[PDB]
Amino acid sequence: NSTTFHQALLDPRVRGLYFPAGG
Repeated sequence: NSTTFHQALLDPRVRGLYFPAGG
């Protein structure tokens, strides 16, 4: 699961602070 990865972008739910919907 790429979600179990991104969990941790700096910590297990840094994820939600960090997918800007405009790449």
